[PDB]
Amino acid sequence: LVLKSSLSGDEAAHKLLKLKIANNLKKSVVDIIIKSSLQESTFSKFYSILSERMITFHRSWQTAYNETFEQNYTQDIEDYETDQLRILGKFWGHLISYEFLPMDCLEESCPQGRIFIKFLFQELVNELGLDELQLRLNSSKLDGMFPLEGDAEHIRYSINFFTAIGLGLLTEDMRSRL
Amino acid sequence: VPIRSEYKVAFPHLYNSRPRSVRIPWYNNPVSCIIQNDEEYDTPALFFDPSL
Amino acid sequence: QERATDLAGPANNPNEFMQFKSKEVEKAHPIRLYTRYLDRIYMLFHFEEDEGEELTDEYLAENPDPNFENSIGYNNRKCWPKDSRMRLIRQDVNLGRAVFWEIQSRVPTSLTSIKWENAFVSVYSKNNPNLLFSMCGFEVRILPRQRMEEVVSNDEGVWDLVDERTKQRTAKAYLKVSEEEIKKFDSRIRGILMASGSTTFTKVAAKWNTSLISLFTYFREAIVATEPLLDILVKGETRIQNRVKLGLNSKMPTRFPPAVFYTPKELGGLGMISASHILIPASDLSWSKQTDTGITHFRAGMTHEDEKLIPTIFRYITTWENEFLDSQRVWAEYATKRQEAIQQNRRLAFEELEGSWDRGIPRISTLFQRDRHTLAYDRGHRIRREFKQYSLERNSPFWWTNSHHDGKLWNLNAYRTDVIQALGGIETI
Amino acid sequence: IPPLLVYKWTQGINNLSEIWDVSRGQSAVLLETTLGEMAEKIDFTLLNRLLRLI
Amino acid sequence: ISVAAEPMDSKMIQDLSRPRKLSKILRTEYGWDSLASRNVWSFYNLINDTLPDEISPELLSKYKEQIIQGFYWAVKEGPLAEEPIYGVQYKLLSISVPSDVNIDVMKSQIIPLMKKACYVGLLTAIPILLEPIYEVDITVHAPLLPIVEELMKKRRGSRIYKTIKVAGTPLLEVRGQVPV
Amino acid sequence: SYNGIGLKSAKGSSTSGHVQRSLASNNRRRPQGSQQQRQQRQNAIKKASIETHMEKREIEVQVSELRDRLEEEETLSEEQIDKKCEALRAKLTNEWQ
RNA sequence: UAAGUGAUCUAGAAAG
Ligand SMILES: [Mg+2]
Repeated sequence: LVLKSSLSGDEAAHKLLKLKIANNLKKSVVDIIIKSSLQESTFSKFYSILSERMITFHRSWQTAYNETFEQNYTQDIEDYETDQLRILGKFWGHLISYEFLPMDCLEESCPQGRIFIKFLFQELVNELGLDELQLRLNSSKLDGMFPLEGDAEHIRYSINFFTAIGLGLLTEDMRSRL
Repeated sequence: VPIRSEYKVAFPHLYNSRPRSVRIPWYNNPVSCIIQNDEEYDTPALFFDPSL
Repeated sequence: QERATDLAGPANNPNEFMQFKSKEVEKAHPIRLYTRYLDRIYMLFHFEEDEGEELTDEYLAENPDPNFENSIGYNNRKCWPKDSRMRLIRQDVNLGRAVFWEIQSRVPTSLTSIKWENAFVSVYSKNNPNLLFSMCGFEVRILPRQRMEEVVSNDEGVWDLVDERTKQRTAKAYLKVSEEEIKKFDSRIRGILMASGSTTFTKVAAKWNTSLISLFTYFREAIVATEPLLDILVKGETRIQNRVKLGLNSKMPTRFPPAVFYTPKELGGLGMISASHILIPASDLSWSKQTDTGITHFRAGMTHEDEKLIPTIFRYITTWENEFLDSQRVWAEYATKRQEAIQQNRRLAFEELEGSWDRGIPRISTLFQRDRHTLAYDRGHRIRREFKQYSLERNSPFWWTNSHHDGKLWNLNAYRTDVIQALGGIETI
Repeated sequence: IPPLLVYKWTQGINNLSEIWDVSRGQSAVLLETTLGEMAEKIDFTLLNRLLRLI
Repeated sequence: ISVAAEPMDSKMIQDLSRPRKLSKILRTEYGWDSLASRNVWSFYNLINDTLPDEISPELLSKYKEQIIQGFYWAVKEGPLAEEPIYGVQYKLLSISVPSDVNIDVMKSQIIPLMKKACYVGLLTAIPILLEPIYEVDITVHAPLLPIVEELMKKRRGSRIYKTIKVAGTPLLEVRGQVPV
Repeated sequence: SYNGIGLKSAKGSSTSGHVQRSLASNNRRRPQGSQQQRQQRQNAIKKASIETHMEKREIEVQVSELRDRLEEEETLSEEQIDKKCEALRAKLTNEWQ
């Protein structure tokens, strides 16, 4: 109701904060928000804005968000239909383009999840700018998204995936390993 | 400073620009006045003794 | 002539809107983009420094300016704030004026009157970072993010403008419902209220909904930013409510809990479609009109509530940018599907496209309605609809769209469903 | 649709090449205005002639 | 003209806030500076020396009242904010005086030029704005000191130096510093 | 109106005129500590980047000292002190090339 | 190392 009885995301965020729900229920709240976002036909800036507001507000909310994210890619991602999944990815990208730290945990794991990842990447590209985005990625530890070590043609799959959605540096990586 | 509206009515002619029909407020001393509630007579209770 | 021709393209294969067969050609002339809208033209000139200077000089020659009264009597956009509105630099201001003069010279006054009081000249420069303009009822502030200080989190209302080559969200464009549109809305509300001493509360409510829907469907994204519009909505809604309460000869705030208004007609209520229970953005009106702004301190919104959060129509309307992006996606998808069908030799079924059925502009579903062949010959229809205003007494409030050619651009059954929930559930009601 | 049109226009403005650059003083001027009384001052003779063309 | 810049001693400055030989002696007493510097010195408002090599031979640098007038302007209206200069020395290093001499230009030119030189010196010397600080006295009751502390914390510059106990009374006469 | 922010008047408004201060406001205020990250990144990106006079000063000091000495011990006449001072100056000059 | 305090309009009777 709060989410839907609010013009901008900011207002919604404020309303949520008014409630002052316990550090227990923050995760639940986040989940609910995510669900709501999914429900809407396409990705809205509103939800993202709300998330940002929450995130800035407190470390516990950040933690909750992180937890939610973990839950998603791990166990709740494969349940969603495509459009919804895409929307979710976009939202996550938005969150991660600025507010979140790029911390990401990613042959077997490739159906819905892979497409979600792709969507996220696209979102990031849109927000940032390709080269800049790449640089940012490099800056963080990032072993899951781009594993540096060759590991006997395991990076080939990743490269292929990257190629499927217009991206760079993969080729360079491939060259490096031989 | 955020220039709160608390400060406006305290120094009207200063902090507020174009004040009109504004009366002047008071600006006071502090009231050390101690009343005994335990039925006792002339006691330094709430405060502390001199040095010497 | 030549420029016009270039804009058009060649006759055998003309350009689409704002596209050119080459970049060099586009570069050549000072004018870049044109669009007349219904006798309200929009010209984007892109000058170099040398070019600008010459123009300025010419202007000076025409009309000497020793006291410097060119910034004075210059159409700037009061809706925006003093920092983000067009800055009055003695170069930039002069340049715009010169341009305007040139334009005026180009047409004879006898054929059409291009007045300075009518006109507006925004100028992007090293000193002016906000390319501002009002189109169609929107006030758009295009602010490139390279010029922006800290590239803050994308708000709601802002369209992130995208570079088509690199796919980068390279600029921002902030929206606000132009004051004229707000005024129009207010007028409409007044009309609805006036000449309604009788009317069945429900009829009035319906009218209000229609008005509100028109307002919100037309500028979905662009409402959020404009506070005046929000205020008006709050006021308008309240007025509407009071109309109903006027009928019942009271207006005692307890005797009309939101139940009676927002409850749908299918539980005996009026079934209004509120946009009033929003906590409006308040701000330092000292620093609001002046300089710069941020969303701090919410104002009350409309009523005393029993912690009954009545949902708001806006959250059930897909903001325009999103819609456009969706359209871009699903039309491409549709095309792909068609191609596939062709390859495989089949008629493309409407059950396969289900999923992206009520998604797009025009809504995908405009292809496969059972009366399409005839509407393909109805060309120049939008214009006709627009011009309807001058033929009819009471006009369409949804002139901008048209169901048959576009499909239902909004849907509000979800809202209906949720209002009841907000009001406790059915039992409570 | 008008909002769509507006969006398109915005995109175009963004998508013009070197449009936001201000290194060499590339001054972009957006002029907007009404063609005042454009309906109210058509001559019918001239109009007729114009029509005859099309 | 080339003029240097260096801050005076904090104690010295404080003293200042609260006959050439005599002046020199005083200076020595204050900061234990060199005697040459003392001899050259001639200050206002802060400090102005005339300590090059050739000035003792030269008669151009001699008669420096007019010159010092120019400096006063600089002191009044500094470089950073066009706001007054404080706790600064100004020792001359060299003076570019031409062969041709005219009383109208020589003085007038110096007037701007001196100020400019001063500004340059300031720039060189890692300049910093100095805001003032109010010394504060508050006289809270006993139990409200924490509140006061909190308030102080909330303001940017702030320092509770000592919470003096006002005898025979509840009051905690708390000395403070708060930037104006 | 409180801190320039409340709605001017309760009438007209068609609303309570109540004013919750937002908790997005705080967020907006704060990220110079937590925007901060961006700033840090920027910093990281751009992170890597007279003797004669002194001699003269010394000479002057020496001269002053000499003068003081003269004042202290038998030099009411100027010629003597001046002479000695001159000599000292000469010596100094010799020392510095 | 520091979030989350407060601002809350109204308010019906006659005749037409
Ligand atoms: Mg009558």
